[PDB]
Amino acid sequence: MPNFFIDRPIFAWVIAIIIMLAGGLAILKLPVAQYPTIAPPAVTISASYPGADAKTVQDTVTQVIEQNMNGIDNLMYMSSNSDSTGTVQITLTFESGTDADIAQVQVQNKLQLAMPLLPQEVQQQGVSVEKSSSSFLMVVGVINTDGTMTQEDISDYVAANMKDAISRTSGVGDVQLFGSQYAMRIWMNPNELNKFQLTPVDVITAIKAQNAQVAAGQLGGTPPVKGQQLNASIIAQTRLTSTEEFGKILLKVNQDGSRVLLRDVAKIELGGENYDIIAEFNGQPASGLGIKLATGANALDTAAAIRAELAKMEPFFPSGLKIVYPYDTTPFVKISIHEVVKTLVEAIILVFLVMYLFLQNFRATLIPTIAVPVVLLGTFAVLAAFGFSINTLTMFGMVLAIGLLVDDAIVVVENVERVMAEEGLPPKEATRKSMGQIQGALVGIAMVLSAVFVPMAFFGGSTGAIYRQFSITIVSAMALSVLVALILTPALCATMLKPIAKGDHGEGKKGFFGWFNRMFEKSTHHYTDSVGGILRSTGRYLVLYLIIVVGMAYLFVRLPSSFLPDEDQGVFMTMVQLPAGATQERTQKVLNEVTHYYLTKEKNNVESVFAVNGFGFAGRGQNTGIAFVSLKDWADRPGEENKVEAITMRATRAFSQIKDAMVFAFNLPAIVELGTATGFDFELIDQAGLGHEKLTQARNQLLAEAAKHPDMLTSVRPNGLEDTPQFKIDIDQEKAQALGVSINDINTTLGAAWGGSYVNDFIDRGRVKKVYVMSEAKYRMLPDDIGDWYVRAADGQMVPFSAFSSSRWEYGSPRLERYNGLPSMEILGQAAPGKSTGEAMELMEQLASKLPTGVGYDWTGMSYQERLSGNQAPSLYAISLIVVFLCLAALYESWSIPFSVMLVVPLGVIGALLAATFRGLTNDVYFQVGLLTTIGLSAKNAILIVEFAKDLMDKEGKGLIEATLDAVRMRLRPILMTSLAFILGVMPLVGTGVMGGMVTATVLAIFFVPVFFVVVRRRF
Amino acid sequence: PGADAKTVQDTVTQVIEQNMNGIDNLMYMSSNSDSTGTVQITLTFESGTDADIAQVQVQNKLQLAMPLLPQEVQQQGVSVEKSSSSFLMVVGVINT
Ligand SMILES: CC(=O)O[C@H]1C[C@@]2(C)[C@@H](C[C@@H](O)[C@H]3[C@@]4(C)CC[C@@H](O)[C@@H](C)[C@@H]4CC[C@@]32C)/C1=C(\CCC=C(C)C)C(=O)O
Ligand SMILES: CC(=O)O[C@H]1C[C@@]2(C)[C@@H](C[C@@H](O)[C@H]3[C@@]4(C)CC[C@@H](O)[C@@H](C)[C@@H]4CC[C@@]32C)/C1=C(\CCC=C(C)C)C(=O)O
Ligand SMILES: CC(=O)O[C@H]1C[C@@]2(C)[C@@H](C[C@@H](O)[C@H]3[C@@]4(C)CC[C@@H](O)[C@@H](C)[C@@H]4CC[C@@]32C)/C1=C(\CCC=C(C)C)C(=O)O
Ligand SMILES: CCCCCCCCCCCCO[C@@H]1O[C@H](CO)[C@@H](O[C@H]2O[C@H](CO)[C@@H](O)[C@H](O)[C@H]2O)[C@H](O)[C@H]1O
Ligand SMILES: CCCCCCCCCCCCO[C@@H]1O[C@H](CO)[C@@H](O[C@H]2O[C@H](CO)[C@@H](O)[C@H](O)[C@H]2O)[C@H](O)[C@H]1O
Ligand SMILES: CCCCCCCCCCCCCCCCCC
Ligand SMILES: CCCCCCCCCC
Repeated sequence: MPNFFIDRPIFAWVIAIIIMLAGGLAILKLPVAQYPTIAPPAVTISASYPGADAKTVQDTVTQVIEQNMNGIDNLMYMSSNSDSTGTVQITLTFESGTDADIAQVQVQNKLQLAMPLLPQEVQQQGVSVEKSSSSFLMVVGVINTDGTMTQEDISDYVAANMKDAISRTSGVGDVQLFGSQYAMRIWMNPNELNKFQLTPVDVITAIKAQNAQVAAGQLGGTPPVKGQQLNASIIAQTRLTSTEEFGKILLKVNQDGSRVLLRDVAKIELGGENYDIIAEFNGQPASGLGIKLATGANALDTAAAIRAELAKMEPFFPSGLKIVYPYDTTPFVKISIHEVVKTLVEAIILVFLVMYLFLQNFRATLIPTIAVPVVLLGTFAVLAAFGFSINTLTMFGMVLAIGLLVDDAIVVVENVERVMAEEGLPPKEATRKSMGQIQGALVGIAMVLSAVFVPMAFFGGSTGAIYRQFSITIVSAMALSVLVALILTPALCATMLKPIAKGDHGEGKKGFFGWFNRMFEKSTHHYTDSVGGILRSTGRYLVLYLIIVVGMAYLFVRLPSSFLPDEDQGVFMTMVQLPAGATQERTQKVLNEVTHYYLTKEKNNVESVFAVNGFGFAGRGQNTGIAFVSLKDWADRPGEENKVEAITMRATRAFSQIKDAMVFAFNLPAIVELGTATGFDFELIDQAGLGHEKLTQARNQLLAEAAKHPDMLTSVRPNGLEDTPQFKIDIDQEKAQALGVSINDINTTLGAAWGGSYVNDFIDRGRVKKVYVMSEAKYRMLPDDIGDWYVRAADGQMVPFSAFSSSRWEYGSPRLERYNGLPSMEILGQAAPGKSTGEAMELMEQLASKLPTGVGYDWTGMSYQERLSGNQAPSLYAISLIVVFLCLAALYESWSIPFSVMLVVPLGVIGALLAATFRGLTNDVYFQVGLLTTIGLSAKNAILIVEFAKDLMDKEGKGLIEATLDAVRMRLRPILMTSLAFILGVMPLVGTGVMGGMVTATVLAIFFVPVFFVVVRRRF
Repeated sequence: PGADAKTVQDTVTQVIEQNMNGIDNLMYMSSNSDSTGTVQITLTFESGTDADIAQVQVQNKLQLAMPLLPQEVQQQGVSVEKSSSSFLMVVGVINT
């Protein structure tokens, strides 16, 4: 085939132009984001029940919906929370590979049929269903600095004038408002209600009657009295639009014609739907939007358009209203794309320098400059053809792929110039010569390298999704580089290289290159002499080979092993937890001192503190909170002591002296869709209707046994909230019936005054908003306020709650978890230092076996995933080596010669093993794929050397040691050229020994490869 | 039920429209709100788009506004189906 395109250089140009046009169109059409979708599809059902405790939520909503989640396909597990905020969430997690559209429609369709089974208040509130496994592109914060707008005002403005514009923006997929818009709040007064013999039932009845829309009909509608001239709609009532009109709602006409209006027994003002969250941004009132990138979109274009539209809106923007961007993922996208172009142009500069230093002509330095960008552009086409996006994983894969594409380029040009200098052939006849020498090895290298990278793409779940990005990027760039090296570079050498006289090695030219040429020739003969000597004492170097492979196994096992470490992202969280019964004000004081710490003692690192009151990591409530701390870029806080790893520990130790609170700073994960991957996620399950307290006791027994094993388990804790005092109030049914009081009036008065009640909607400047009734705060704080509410009896007399109720304190759970339909408790932990998380998990299974009867367990989250990927590892690694061996045996026509190459490649890997040792790197997926790339690259060196060795023995009938020496002589310059390009490339990143490790990664190959070729063919 | 076109728009059409964002292959969106109290929101998709997946995605995005819609409407039923705009034929029936 290369013969074909050398006689047809313009056909090959046509093919390279097609590849460039496809790659350009691919870059224009290609989606771009930080990470691809790795998390398995998760659909979350959310509902609200105002005034409700955790078990009313569970006993009327959660269990009912969970019982109707049948018939849905491809479900892995379902978990759900019911807390004392009236909030329930049910997350159904599906198998990786299942259509998230079909998954969500099936879930909501079952929920729809279950809706008539829910309480009438829950149906009124409405039930939402979202895809929860997608994460935010950025978070636009909207804060007020002049101290004139409350958070309710900011969020109302953002919904009215910002949100829908942001959603209509191109690329935006979903926008979530971090707050509630205005709501017509009715703050009743029990003393005024009692003064007029009124209850909240009357207030609600009047509101439903006077703030209603009423559909009459038509004036002169069909069927008419024919003769009729006019047809017109009849409109009776419509909604209200003002607080003033709500104040004039007539509740009662006194019998002397006097009016009792709603304003006379309640305060009326625009407020929030919800008052349990308090969001601040550096101590200022705050709100914002969480924006999600749409499907097939460009995060760079979308973020620009978002800041563009936010940039515009100033002709409408109120006083003190500022936009801030506490969280944004597109900087990391831009960094990973920039490092691809930085590596590409630095690659062509260095290969230009090295090609010229060895070959002393400019026309040879053009063939790599053309060939490399062609295949880099083709990779984008192949990525687009298969549905992949430009992300940090594929861009990492392209950066690693560049090193192999330049070696493919250098090998082909160098061998044709060696054939011209050794044999004195014209460029055309000599290029036929040279690819006839290397074409089979080139194809075999393609098979070998996909045998390395392809099999790891077949992990399941999250692990496979990450490996797929590297695999297709590297295998694509490798396969097209081979196709280009058999099509494009043959024609370019045959068409562009000058002839060379036989024997002209440039020893006779002058200046610097004359000195270099015979310096290199002298070293070339030194090298062949030394390898010739090594081939007499091969037992000695076989022993040295094993001395160094146990040395590599040692420093490899010693490295920290973490699949996806939580690197410094520029944002971290700090969790806040106060005791049972703690009020919102007490939480705010703690958060106030938390931001005061961050903005003073970490002045030079912290840029923003986004404090959230009422919402915790492990569970919501008045005694929970979390602060999102965003830091300045990596430049303006140099040194490792100013990274998140040390800031969090300084923050945690400083926060240990906080009285009456439990504060903890920690790093958010690299892939927030997954959450850590550090440790395990554990589910304790009531399998036999045991009850809450029994399950709590078992969890305590499990936690105690875990703490007794610090050599294996670290920080084993529940991911939930502990039981708290609650106010139990009993209605005497007999006393109620004897006084003529209905139970519905009693419960409606209690739940409306104290819990609040959603009545109906109204229209505020053309936007539909809700109407809530509730008591004033001062009349619904403490138990003695219960006796200030009166209820009307059938005889008209007003009775107070004290006459027919009794109260006591008891304990109950503010948060009830469920797993797969049964009551559960989520436990978190990680393995002790040095130990694997697999051992920690099997210790937990042991300790769980002796829990009380009727208590099961299960693994959820990414512990489910690691169980999956761990059972796949050995077969995948086994198939990789099996097919590698098979293709090499196909290349060399030998069941034995593959062992020569397979046994030498773990030597190039240790040029990076010590670099991780001196810098302090971690063994992760990024380091592992990098190890494979080095293994493949060094595997290309030995494959060519052994190919030339065998060809010389088979074609020319040369001796074994003669052919081996001739082979390593013909291959020394290209190996040192490629390695020289690499060492000069990483030198600007510089600790001298890291470069000195790469050099012996090369010197080990050039000596040991001939050793293994001779040792293997002797023994077989 | 019977509401004027202004109420229907402010309490149903706008709510459904504000959540019809970011859907695959959506070209444009038209809607009318009638004196009868009825809404039709027609979402039009790029040619070649699978219509059944399109209907699926519309129902999934409609769920985000399903809670916010009024009392009467959420229970009375919200149809979401593929649609045509033209008549293929008119079959007529007379009595002779
Ligand atoms: C000057 C230079 O070094 O390269 C510049 C030039 C640059 C390579 C740009 C990255 C990206 O726009 C590039 C694209 C793919 C964008 C438009 C496409 O049609 C390509 C034909 C075009 C090639 C050049 C260009 C315009 C650069 C960047 C990166 C800035 C953008 C990101 C996402 C990191 C850079 O400044 O490094
Ligand atoms: C010209 C050339 O080929 O060097 C390129 C190629 C380069 C040496 C890269 C630095 C680094 O990734 C390199 C390592 C050592 C990283 C992982 C290792 O296991 C090696 C298998 C790998 C070899 C090639 C690679 C990918 C280069 C750089 C440095 C810029 C890269 C980053 C991430 C800032 C360059 O020159 O710009
Ligand atoms: C994790 C992984 O990738 O397996 C790697 C790791 C791998 C099993 C290697 C095949 C072979 O050398 C392996 C042996 C047993 C080779 C003999 C000894 O020296 C061992 C100390 C060495 C340990 C692992 C190693 C180095 C791999 C291959 C096949 C590589 C073959 C070619 C031609 C590149 C692979 O990439 O699949
Ligand atoms: C579904 C099947 C997938 C199998 C993949 C397995 C990988 C196989 C890699 C094989 C790569 C090419 O394999 C190789 O092709 C070249 C083509 O000149 C042959 O070449 C052989 O004959 C020609 C002339 O007749 C000589 O110039 C050449 O030096 C000699 O080795 C080799 O005999 C063969 O081993
Ligand atoms: C030329 C380029 C190279 C071509 C490379 C082709 C790669 C082909 C990859 C096939 C992927 C399937 O790999 C398949 O994984 C499953 C796990 O789910 C393995 O099954 C394994 O895991 C199960 C759990 O499921 C374990 O209980 C058990 O130890 C084992 O049987 C199968 O034995 C294996 O066949
Ligand atoms: C061989 C080089 C390959 C480079 C690939 C770059 C891919 C980027 C494609 C999207 C470009 C988006 C531009 C963002 C504009 C920001 C305006 C401030
Ligand atoms: C023997 C001639 C082969 C020609 C192949 C042309 C198509 C190459 C596409 C990559």
